[PDB]
Amino acid sequence: DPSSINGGIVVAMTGKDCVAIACDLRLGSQSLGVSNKFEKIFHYGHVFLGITGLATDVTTLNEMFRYKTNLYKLKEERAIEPETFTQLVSSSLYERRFGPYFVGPVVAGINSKSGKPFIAGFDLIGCIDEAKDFIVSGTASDQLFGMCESLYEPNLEPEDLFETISQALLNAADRDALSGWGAVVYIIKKDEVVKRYLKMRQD
Amino acid sequence: TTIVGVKFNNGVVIAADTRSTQGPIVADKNCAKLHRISPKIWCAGALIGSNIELHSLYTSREPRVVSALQMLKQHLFKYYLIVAGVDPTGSHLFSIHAHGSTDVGYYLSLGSGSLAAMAVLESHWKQDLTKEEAIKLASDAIQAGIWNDLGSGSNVDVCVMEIGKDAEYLRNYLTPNVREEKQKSYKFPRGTTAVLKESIVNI
Amino acid sequence: DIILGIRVQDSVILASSKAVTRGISVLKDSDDKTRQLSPHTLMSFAGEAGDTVQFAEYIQANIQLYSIREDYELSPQAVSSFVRQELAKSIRSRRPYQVNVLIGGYDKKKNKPELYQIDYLGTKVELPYGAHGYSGFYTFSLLDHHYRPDMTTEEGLDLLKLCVQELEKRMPMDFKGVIVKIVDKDGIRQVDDF
Amino acid sequence: DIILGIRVQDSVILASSKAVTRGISVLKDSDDKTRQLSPHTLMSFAGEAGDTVQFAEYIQANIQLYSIREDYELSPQAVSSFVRQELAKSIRSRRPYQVNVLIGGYDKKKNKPELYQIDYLGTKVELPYGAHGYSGFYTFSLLDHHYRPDMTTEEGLDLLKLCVQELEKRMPMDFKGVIVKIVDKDGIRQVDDF
Amino acid sequence: TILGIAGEDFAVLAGDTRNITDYSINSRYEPKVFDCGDNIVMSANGFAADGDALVKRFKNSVKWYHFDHNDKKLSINSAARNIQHLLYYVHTIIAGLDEDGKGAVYSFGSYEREQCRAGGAAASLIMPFLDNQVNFKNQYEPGTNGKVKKPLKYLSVEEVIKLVRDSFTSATERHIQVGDGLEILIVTKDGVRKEFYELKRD
Amino acid sequence: TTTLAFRFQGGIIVAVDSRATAGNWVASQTVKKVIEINPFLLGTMAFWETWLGSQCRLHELREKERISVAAASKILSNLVYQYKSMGTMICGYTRKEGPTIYYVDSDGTRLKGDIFCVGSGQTFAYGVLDSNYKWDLSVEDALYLGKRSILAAAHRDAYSGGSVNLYHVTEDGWIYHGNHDVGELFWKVKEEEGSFNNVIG
Amino acid sequence: TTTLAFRFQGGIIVAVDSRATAGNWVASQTVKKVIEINPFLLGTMAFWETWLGSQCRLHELREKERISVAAASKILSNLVYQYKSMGTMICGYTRKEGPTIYYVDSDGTRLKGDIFCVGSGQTFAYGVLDSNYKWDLSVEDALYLGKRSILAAAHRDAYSGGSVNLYHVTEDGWIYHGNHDVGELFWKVKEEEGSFNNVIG
Amino acid sequence: IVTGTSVISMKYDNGVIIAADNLGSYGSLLRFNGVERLIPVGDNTVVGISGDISDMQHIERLLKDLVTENAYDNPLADAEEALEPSYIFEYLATVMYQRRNPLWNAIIVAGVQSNGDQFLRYVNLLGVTYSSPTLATGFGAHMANPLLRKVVDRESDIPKTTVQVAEEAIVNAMRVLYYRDARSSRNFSLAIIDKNTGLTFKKNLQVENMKWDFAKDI
Amino acid sequence: TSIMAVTFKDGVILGADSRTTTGAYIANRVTDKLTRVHDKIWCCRSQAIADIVQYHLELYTSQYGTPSTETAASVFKELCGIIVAGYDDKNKGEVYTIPLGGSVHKLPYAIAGSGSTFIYGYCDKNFRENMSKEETVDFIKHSLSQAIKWDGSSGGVIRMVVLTAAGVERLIFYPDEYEQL
Amino acid sequence: TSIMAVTFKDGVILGADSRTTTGAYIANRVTDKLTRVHDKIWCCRSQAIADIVQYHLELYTSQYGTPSTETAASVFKELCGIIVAGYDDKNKGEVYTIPLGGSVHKLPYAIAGSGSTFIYGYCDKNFRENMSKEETVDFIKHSLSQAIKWDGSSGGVIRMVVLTAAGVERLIFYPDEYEQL
Repeated sequence: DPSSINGGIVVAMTGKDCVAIACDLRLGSQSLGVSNKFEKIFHYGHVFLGITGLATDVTTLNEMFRYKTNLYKLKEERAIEPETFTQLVSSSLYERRFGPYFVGPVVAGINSKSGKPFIAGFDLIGCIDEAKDFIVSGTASDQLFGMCESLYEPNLEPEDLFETISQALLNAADRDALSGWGAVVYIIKKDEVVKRYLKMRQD
Repeated sequence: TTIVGVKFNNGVVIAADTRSTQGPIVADKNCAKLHRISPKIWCAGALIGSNIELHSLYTSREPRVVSALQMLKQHLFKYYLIVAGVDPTGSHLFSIHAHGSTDVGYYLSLGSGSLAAMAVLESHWKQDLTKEEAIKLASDAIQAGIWNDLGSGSNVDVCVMEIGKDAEYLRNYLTPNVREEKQKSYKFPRGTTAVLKESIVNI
Repeated sequence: DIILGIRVQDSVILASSKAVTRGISVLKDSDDKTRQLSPHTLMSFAGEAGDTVQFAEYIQANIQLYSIREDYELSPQAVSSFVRQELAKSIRSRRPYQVNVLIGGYDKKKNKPELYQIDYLGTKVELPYGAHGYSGFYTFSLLDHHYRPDMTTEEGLDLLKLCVQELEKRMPMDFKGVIVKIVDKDGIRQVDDF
Repeated sequence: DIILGIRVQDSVILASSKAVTRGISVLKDSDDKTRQLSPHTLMSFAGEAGDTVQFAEYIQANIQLYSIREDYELSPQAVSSFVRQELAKSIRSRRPYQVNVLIGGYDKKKNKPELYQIDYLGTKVELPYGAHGYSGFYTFSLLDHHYRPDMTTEEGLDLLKLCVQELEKRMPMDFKGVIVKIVDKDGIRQVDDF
Repeated sequence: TILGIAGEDFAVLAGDTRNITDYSINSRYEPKVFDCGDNIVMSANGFAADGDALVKRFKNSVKWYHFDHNDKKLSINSAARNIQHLLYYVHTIIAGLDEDGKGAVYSFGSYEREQCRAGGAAASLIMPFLDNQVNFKNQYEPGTNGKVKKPLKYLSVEEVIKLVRDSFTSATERHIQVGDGLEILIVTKDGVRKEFYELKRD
Repeated sequence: TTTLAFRFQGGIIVAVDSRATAGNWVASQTVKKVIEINPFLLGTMAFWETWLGSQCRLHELREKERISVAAASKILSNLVYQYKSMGTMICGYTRKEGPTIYYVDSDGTRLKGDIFCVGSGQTFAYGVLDSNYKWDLSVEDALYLGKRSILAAAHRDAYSGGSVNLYHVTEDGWIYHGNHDVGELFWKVKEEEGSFNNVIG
Repeated sequence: TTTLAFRFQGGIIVAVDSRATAGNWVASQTVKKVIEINPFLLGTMAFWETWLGSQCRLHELREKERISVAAASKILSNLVYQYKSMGTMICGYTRKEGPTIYYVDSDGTRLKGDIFCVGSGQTFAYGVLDSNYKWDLSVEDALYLGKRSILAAAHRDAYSGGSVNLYHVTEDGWIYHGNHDVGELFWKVKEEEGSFNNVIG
Repeated sequence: IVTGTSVISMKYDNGVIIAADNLGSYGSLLRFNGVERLIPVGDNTVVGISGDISDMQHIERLLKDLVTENAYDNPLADAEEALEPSYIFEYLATVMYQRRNPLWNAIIVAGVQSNGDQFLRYVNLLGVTYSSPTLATGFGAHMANPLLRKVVDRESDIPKTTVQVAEEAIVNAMRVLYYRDARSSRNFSLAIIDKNTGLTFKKNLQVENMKWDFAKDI
Repeated sequence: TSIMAVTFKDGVILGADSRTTTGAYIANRVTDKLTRVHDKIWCCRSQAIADIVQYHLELYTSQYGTPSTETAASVFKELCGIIVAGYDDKNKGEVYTIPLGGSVHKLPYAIAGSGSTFIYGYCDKNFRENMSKEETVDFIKHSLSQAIKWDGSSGGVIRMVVLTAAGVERLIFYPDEYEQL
Repeated sequence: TSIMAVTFKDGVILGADSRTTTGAYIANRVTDKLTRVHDKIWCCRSQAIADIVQYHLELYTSQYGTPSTETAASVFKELCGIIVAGYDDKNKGEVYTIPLGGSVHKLPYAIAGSGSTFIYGYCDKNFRENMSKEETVDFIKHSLSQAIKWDGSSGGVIRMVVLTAAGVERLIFYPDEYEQL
């Protein structure tokens, strides 16, 4: 399974007027852990994209979406919004559907005009999964699904949203063999983004 | 998945469940499985819209359901679905077997819940169904699939296409599986998570 | 097979095995598994027989073409990006280059040594120390124990000595020693007294 | 893997590799792949992990049982015949002993050294020099060139040094040297300074 | 899916009552956790027929034990060792009170006594939440800069009931094979108490 | 899994991790991978050992002396070869053998040695043992060496971790020097040694 | 098949056997396994060389210089890698290269070296060369060394034999030093050296 | 290769109803039309079987042997020591697990216990067993259970389900099965085991009131 | 499937069952298997290429005039089992069959589908040249009823298309009508 | 093979073709496929186990008295398709079939072999209870002739064994006789 070679997990949650996206930092060759600095979350303005799956495909899609969003911003003279970027990601995955990329993306951001949270995921069928509560991706998706489904509650404040998402990621990563070696959490607000590194098991 | 189409005395109604599954895991609890091809042509399954709209603008005529059927079957043959709608020639209900073959029906069912839904359709379908009776029947077939099939769950989406008027899409027509309130609140006190680094990101 | 790299305070040290084995016998015990891409960039490569040298010479030709075209030395970061693009494109081509590379360079504009590990899929990652294939299964524990970002070239060479001794002790095959090259602000040199 | 034997004028010299390798790592580098079947008979064995020692200990037990029963040291010819019977029977049994052996002995009644090579199939053959597996693919060309029936033990040891050097030079894997034992009219002794 | 938790002078073993084949529901109430007497509760999930055979043979073995020892209450460790030696494509969990009166949960040869253990299809959805909420993993005292871990206090049987109910509600939400009803068996000095809670039926 | 046993002037140090996994799912992080066959024999695995302990109890009842490490390892290796992917060390002390380690694996091999590492993380444990091992280590130095060697494998090997269980086999039997959580141990080692510099924190 | 080429003070000695087999059936004992690409280039195989020779003729027409050994070996290596079980040496002399041997194999490998042996009997040829080779061999000694190495391979390797074809690559081109029947050569060597003592007669 | 498909059953306020079609299909060929697959084992038990017909006849033989051996040295075998549905079910499950050379069947043992409790259990070639207010086998497990489960969704619905309601539900399920199952027959047998009236075994029932008129429009 | 084309005195009658199955499940029990590829040319199968053949036959009708049944069979063959039945005043009612091999056979009557296997002897013993419409209809009814009775993958209503100079007449027979035969 | 057993007013008639094939080659074109396992019990495979069944039936006849046709079918089943036809004055003529599944089915008439497929519809329409001997013989002739006409692996002469209280009568019909039917 190409997606399972490198491992890693991404989770996005919605708070009250703010969004959080978090991922683990491990890059590995199956059992062997190679790097603890392979961040899987990228931003293209005020919209964040977490990509799990095959690491080469993660890098390729990061480059491709940087290209596409730079051209979009130049042509449109405006930054791409989370919904438009979700559509762009969906269409870009489709353009390679035969011989696909082995990735699961997670879009997270706040629409600048309406100013309200947005998170979306993409499944194997390629269907956009736009969720009001949380999106999980990666090897520990099951662990994350249960953890988020138990911990999440609506309208979390940013300081509570941080704690909820970080606990969900830490406890799911602890139970996934291919995930860990540190975690990073982005708290995305209307005006600012706060990036935090979490203390966690280094085995 | 559970999808049913039910032709009634003045139109057609299609319904679906809103559960998406990654094997045994429910990825999306509220997936919308009824898709517009045109304003009055909808499809559900277990490019065509844009081409249909372009041809409608080119010919200055309302799309035929047969046009969508033909294009979709030819697309699948080049490389299951229920397509139902109303056009100047009446109401139609077609199914496409993704290898290329198509058939007409007065009531159809697709997906893993197809048999459980078809049991209800066979038991209760009759000629000269009224709009309300047909909506009730399609909802009951979807509910049978929901309760009896593991791949079907959550809510019922209904789209009603009546000949003389515009199509009405009933997102989450029934919501029989609403979750109960949790026994406890799992809100962590702030400071529960250990943080290594904190930084502001220049988005 | 054995491709090791260590980035120290002032330089990048790359070590590669000397043996060439085709089937039943060792054809050569003095092979050099590195190409100088640039006056301050060096690429070690490992993997299946023909692909390694074919890819290395193709990359060297393209990097020299860029350098001549722009009258400018591509940074190690840009060279590693190009190599990653070439590997990631070929992995979904008719015949992939099954080649793993370490790109060690000295960035003259940032005045910093840089080491990049890229696997045949195109998985680029900038590392303090690197190793491809089973060679990392023995050397990573020693490097985690002893590596310090502030080591001098002498200390990095001593740590490579330790890693190579461990590989010789525990890994079954005879890789006939290593060739060690140092990438520095002064360019590329080879350690003979290793 | 490496099991060599050379019969010279006055003695049989058996050399065997010291390395024990399981999967990714060399577990041991001082393993003795020989069993003394008799005060003047020695058996070297090679093959897959577990079969070799099981078979060697079974053979040793049966040979010692015969010797105690008859109050008589079995000749190397009879010991090799017994070993061949055991290998030839097992190969058409439910679980063969996939083991190759060299049996070097000094026949006290005939006062001559004897070297026998037996493969897992039960193919016994009495040889002036022997080598099992790929080890013979390198050594036989040197032995055909330099072997003489009249060599002294010193000359045979020098020829073993030549053969082992060739194996180290051209054969890919590292077998961590050899343990060399001499079977002579005085018994079995190990050459430590080899 | 089954779940055993040991606590302060109590142990609970809980499991969903749904029985399935492929994507079809066989029955919505097939009890999965059995009160075996002697204040021991057991469940052998996995392949159904092998679990049934193992339970039957263990009941035979405990009957013989009662014969030889004059109906003595079989200790939890004796039962665990018996269950090993009997061992089937099964993942057995037995819970009860040890000889010191503390809650004990044994998971299965190669038996392991553990403070809590989940098993079955949705073990991965349930167990991490229980690590967090029972063992306080990854939780630190606020304001200590991650220096002081949250002390591992003991949960009362009420709190453990709440945790089990919420874990199985979440597993029901996100696992298609989980949830028609929740069967919880509490083992205490008084005896074995059985509780049943409804879960979503889709 | 990662298990190591090495002999030094003070006896034998046996260190193991605690993790167990079903694929990528970490089933447990507190598995006991060392079986105490006797007060003087430790079986390290990476039913069999229940059988061996039963045979040892029978030997203790029948014979005047305790079962030797050689005998126990030979029993286990014969049993394994009869049913011929597993690796075990039989670590123990006998008055007429001294401290002894026998490595046994599913292939039927049986090796007496000074140092053995087994499991998916064995190479990472070797990397530390080979470079830091001495015969004349103090008991504290040897215990730390085993703890550090398992820590290396737990860090780099995905299927190794949980916690380090240290055992010490002396003339008077084996001593259980306790369980160390790799989460706490990694950080403690990182501050006290200054190693793992690449790890943020 | 057995082919060897080694460099010494006097140029390059290229020696090959002659046998060709279809399974156990020896189809021919007089196959020429060396291709005379140019008066200065020898190809050794164990269509391709027809293409290479045509390219060399075209090159010698276009440019003033003769095609280098490096260029010819890389032509062949690119050609083989494009269609990637075969091994060839490209042996030759160029004023600005000196004596040069390039080993090319079906996998796309290309190696410059002093000594190469290829074919089923390569291990025996190596066993003889590695132990008797010197840089300062006389031309007669080097020719005898090549003949003896191919003789060893032919004796011990079942699919090697026939006759030994010796070529010598000097500054002024390659020299064909004749065909030697392994049947007569084996005996001649046995009496003159006293080797092959195990062979009756 | 000769197999039978459909067995459906539900329990109601006073007993159990079980039915099955009388067909034996040789692959795609509707070869045999008289096969009986409901096997009464007393006034209180019926064993409906599906799958391989040869194993069905074997199981019938075993059941008759049970009824024979139970009467040995047992004067109360008629009334008080007669075979219960549960004893038959456990014997059959033991047989299936022993053979599992598995018997390629699925069996629903339906009946009423001597104390009046409705018995309805399932067992198949793998030894997998379960109980439910409604049971169905094979292709009926998908079409029949949704229909029967609308009548008794849960345990508490059983006491509110009358004889006639369950009877008409079972008849409608047979009609639907005949509509949509290719290896099914128009003819089926039905058995009611009421705790009051006892075993009431009906044979050669007809699937009736089928709708085909809407075909003329298509 | 159980399809049957029979030439008779006034034209050709093409008839088929209405069951389609995916395994043991009856996906559709009232399917209309008779396909009108051209005005008086109807075909059966034992769908995409049916559209392609309708396309090519309209193109042929535009360029070259009305195609014959042989024309339709030829188009199928060059695009490629099939029963092609048609009528025209020159050739009268025609039946062509294109078994899986791809060969084209003109026949007086043809039977195809899994159900056909069970009625080879019946149709052989019962067919007569130049039957009346009533006799042809009764013959097809009896043959298809036996094919339905024996073939599990065949059933439902029996549909017939009668092709004649008068026009196209579509018939339907329900199980209540033909099972009692 | 094309075997056919039919009970009739006075007993049972068992008939079969005479062709055996190994691939397309006819290994034997005059084989006698009707096997007498007991005095009035004849079977027809659709050879070693036939000897075993005869052995067991003789042992049964010696121990427990004359076996029934059901006894013969039971012995086949416990040793194990087969058509077992027989006659006795208590049960009259009986036909049992044991298809490949191993189940035993008592029938009024049975057809087996590859040729049986082509005459399922014919025999269903043409069979009648308690036919006369002449009527039963004509029925079997027509059925087997159609099976031969359609089945490539069936042909040669048609053989019949008539079992009755009167005795066992063997009949043979040549292609010149039945192919013209």
